[PDB]
Amino acid sequence: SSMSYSWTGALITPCGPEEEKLPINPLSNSLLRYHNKVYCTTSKSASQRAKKVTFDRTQVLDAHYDSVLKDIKLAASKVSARLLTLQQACQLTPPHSARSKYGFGAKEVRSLSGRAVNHIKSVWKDLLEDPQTPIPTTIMAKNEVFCVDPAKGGKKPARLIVYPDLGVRVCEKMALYDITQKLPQAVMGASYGFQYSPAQRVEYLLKAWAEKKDPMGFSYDTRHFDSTVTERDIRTEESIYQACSLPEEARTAIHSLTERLYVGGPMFNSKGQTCGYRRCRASGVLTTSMGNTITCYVKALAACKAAGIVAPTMLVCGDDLIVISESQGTEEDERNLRAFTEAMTRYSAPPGDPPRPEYDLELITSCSSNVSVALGPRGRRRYYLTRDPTTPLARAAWETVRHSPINSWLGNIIQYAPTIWVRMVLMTHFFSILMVQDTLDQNLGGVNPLDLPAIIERLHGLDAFSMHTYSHHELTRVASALRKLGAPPLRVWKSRARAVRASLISRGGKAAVCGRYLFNWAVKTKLKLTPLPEAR
RNA sequence: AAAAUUU
RNA sequence: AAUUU
Ligand SMILES: C[C@@]1(O)[C@H](O)[C@@H](COP(=O)(O)OP(=O)(O)O)O[C@H]1n1ccc(=O)[nH]c1=O
Ligand SMILES: [Cl-]
Ligand SMILES: [Mn+2]
Ligand SMILES: [Mn+2]
Ligand SMILES: [Mn+2]
Repeated sequence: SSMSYSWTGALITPCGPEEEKLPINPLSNSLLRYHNKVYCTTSKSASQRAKKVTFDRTQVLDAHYDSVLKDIKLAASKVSARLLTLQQACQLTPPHSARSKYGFGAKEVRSLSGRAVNHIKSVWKDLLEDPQTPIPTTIMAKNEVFCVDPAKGGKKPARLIVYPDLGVRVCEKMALYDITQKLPQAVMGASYGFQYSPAQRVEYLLKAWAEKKDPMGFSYDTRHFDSTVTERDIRTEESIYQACSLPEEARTAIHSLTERLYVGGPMFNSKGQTCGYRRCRASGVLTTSMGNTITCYVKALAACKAAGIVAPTMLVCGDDLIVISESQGTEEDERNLRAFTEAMTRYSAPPGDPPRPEYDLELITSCSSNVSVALGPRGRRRYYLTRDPTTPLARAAWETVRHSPINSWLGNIIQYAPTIWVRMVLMTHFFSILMVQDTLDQNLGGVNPLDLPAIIERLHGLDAFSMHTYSHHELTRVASALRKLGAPPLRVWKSRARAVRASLISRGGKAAVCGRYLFNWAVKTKLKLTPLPEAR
C-alpha cells in the first residue's frame, strides 16, 4: 500500500559546507597512519540513501499484535500528563538549534524575545484551528565519520534527517514533552532501555541471564527503521498518547501534529525546492525516539508471542532490541527465531541481518556494543561494556579547520574506561598530547582531565584501574582494528604508556594521581590503589 | 533534527 | 561537550 517516499528529483543539498581532512593531521598522525580510510558522510551521498529507503510497505497485524497493543493502552492510561507553557518549551530548545525561516534562532527562543514568542503563539493557534493542512519539513543529510569498510561496500551513504521549522519544534514540546517523560517507562517498565545507565544495562542483562534455568539470547535491529514505520503505526502511536489523561487542548495539538506532521508531508531541500513527499517517520521530530521505542516494542512483544519465545526478558532502545529467554533446545530456538522474524517482517519491521540464537552473553551485540568480561584485582570476574573501536578511532582522527577530535577522545575514555582499547590506546594518546601541549589544567567539554580518576571511579568502580586478562574476542577485535587503521599495536602502546606514566608521576599533584591510577596497568610491579576521597 | 545516557 | 538510537 504505502510508498515510504516519492521524489521530485531535486537534490538533497548541504546546509553548511562539508569540510575535508587536510594533508597533515597533527593531533592524530601519531595515533594512526591510514587517514585515507577516515571519511565523513556527504550530502552527495544522500541520493544513494534515498534509493535504499524508498520502498513499498505492506503490513499485516494479528491477534498477538492486537493483544499487545490493548495491554499497552491499559498501561498508558495509568498516566497523566500536562501541557508545557510556551515558555518552558522555548527553554528546552538546544542552544544551537537550527534557526527559523521567520527571522529568529535559538538565542531568541531561549531568551524569550518577543518576536519569537509571538510567532510561536500563532503557530500553536494554527495547530488548534487547522487539524489537517500538512506542515512543510526540511530534508538534510546527516554528516558522520566512519572508517571505510570494503567488505560492507566502501562508504556508507548519509542518513536522512527530516524536520519542521523551529516554531513548530517548540509547539511539539508544549504538546508532548511531558508525555516523553512518563509514557515509555509506564508502558514498558523495566524493558525501557534509556532509563538505565551502562552499569545498570550490564547488571540487568546478567540478572536476566542468571534467572533462566537454561538461557538463550538474541538481538534484533530493523533495516532502515524510520522508513518502515507506516501511517497506521503513527496513528496507533497517537492513540497510545491519547490513552493518557490529557488536557483537551493537548489532545487537539497531538491529533493535529499527528495528521499534519508525523504521518507525512512534503519535504524541501536547503535551497527551498520541493524534494519529495514522506509517509513514514520523520527522524527529527520530538516523537522520533519515544515513537520508535514504543512501536518497536509492540511489534517485538507480539512477535515473541507469535513465535513461542518462553519467559522473554526484553530490553529496547529505539529499534534495537535484546531478548533473553528460556531455551527450547537449539532446533526449536532456530525455528522460533525464524518465526519471530517472519512476524516482524509482516508487521513491517524487517531485519538488517537476520537474527540468531546465542547461548553466551558476549556474542550478543546491540546499539553497537556488547558485554564482555575480564578479571579484577582480586581475581573475580568483572563484566563491563565495550565495542568495536573502529568507529571511535576513526572519529579520533577526524581533524578539520572547524573540528578538533580531542573531546571525542575524552568522551570515549569516560564511557569505555574499563576497556583495553581505551586504557592502552586512547588514554595514552590523550595524556601524551595534552602533556606536550601543556594543557592538562584546561577544561574540555566541561571536564578537567585531572579529575578523570575520580570520574571513572565514580562511574565504573575502582576495578577499572586493575582489570586484566581480557577476552579473546576483545583482544582479537582490538588488535584487528588497530591493524586496520594503521595504528601501532598494543605492545607499542605499552611503551608509550610507561613514558607518559613516568612524566605524569614526576609532575606531582593531580597529574601524578592520574599517572598512578590510569596507568598502573603499564608497570611490571603494580601499586596498591586505594579509593579516592574526591569520588563519593 | 529530536531524544536518552554520561559529565 | 561526548556517545548512542
Ligand atoms: C533515524 C532513526 O529514526 C532510525 O531509523 C532509528 C534506528 O537507527 P539505526 O541506527 O538502526 O538506523 P536505521 O535507520 O534502522 O538504518 O533511530 C533514529 N535515529 C538514528 C540515528 C540518528 O542520528 N537519529 C535518529 O533519529
Ligand atoms: Cl576482583
Ligand atoms: Mn535499524
Ligand atoms: Mn486523534
Ligand atoms: Mn538500530
